[PDB]
Amino acid sequence: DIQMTQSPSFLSASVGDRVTITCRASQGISSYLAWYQQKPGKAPKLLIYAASTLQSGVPSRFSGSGSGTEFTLTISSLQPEDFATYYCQHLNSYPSMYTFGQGTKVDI
Amino acid sequence: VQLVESGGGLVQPGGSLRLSCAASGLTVSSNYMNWVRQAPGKGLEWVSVFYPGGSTFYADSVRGRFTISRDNSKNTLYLQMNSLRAEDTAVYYCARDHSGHALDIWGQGTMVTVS
Amino acid sequence: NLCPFDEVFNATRFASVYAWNRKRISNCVADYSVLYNFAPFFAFKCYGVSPTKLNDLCFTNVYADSFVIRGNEVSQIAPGQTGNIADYNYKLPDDFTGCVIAWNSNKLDSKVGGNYNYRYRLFRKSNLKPFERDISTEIYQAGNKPCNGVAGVNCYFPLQSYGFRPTYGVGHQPYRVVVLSFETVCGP
Repeated sequence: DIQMTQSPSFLSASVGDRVTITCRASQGISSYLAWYQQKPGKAPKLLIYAASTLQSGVPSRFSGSGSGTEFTLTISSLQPEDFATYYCQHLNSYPSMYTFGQGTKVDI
Repeated sequence: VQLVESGGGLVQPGGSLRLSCAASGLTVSSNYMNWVRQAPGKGLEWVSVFYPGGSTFYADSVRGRFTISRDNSKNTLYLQMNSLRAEDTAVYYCARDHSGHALDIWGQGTMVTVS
Repeated sequence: NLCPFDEVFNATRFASVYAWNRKRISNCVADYSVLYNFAPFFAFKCYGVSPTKLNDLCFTNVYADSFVIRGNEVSQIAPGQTGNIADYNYKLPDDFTGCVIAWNSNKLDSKVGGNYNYRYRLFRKSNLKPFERDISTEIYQAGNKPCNGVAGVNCYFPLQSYGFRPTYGVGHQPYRVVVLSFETVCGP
């Protein structure tokens, strides 16, 4: 079994600067990990999947690259609409399957 | 593709509810479909999964009381629950899996509270 | 005439699970004791037969199916069972008479920075009948809309690539599994 945890938890980031998020996986990990964005009171939408694949409709503003245990995502632009929450996952073996781990919060 | 979900409301402890996942654009009998739970002000959790074949895997916390079903006649996905006060107090989501790990088409949540 | 169990086990390169090799070992002396002496094992299990009493038995056909599976997915190779590998790549029968051999290969099978060669069938319309194989690379169809050749959206390439690197955990490490189905072949 593996446990997914995120270090930043709450953060404070201004419009001018960028934000970097990291989530760790115990006992190693494959290359399959997805990042989600969930504005409060809205169903979350896929943002980045697999190894920095990027998705149609997701702006090129977002880019999340990593390998092995250390995984991270970074936002380059000024974040006009201040984003709210972000999550990790990774599909597993029979008993656990989808593991999301602790959430993350970023704001002004 | 849209995944509109119905059902919900309030059910007393020990009661029962069913939720239907209406999908127009993708075949329920051909894609990995699953149920995702989110208690208010907390992270997300995984409930069920339903392969193209006659297979189904449940999480430990929702095993034996939660049953999933698929009907190709209405092209919809159903989840049957026999609720408990702390087992079901969350919004429920319906999703599809593209590459075996990523859930893209997330439907609107349905509030299912117990009291 | 010793059976070619030496050739099956020490293959330099195995195949992916979706296209699994098969060898009809017939008309030779088995001598199953060679397995333990040379290759250490991870999950040596037998159904319907016994390991020690394997040599003093006679069979007409002893098959041999070989592939490479993730470590945490080796357990799906067993009678019945449901999963990504068992249901859609290689399904063993219920009344199964044979042995399943699994041993780690992270020392050799793992590559320097990528082993995208190995693939498994993520998408299939229905489960496999026991002891079957599908090597079709046609684009899968999701949704009532007709599916064109290009994958794009709502059409997927079925096969998905393993990621093998030496730093990965024991769960995601490569494994080698050989299944010897049973059915002249009498060991010494």
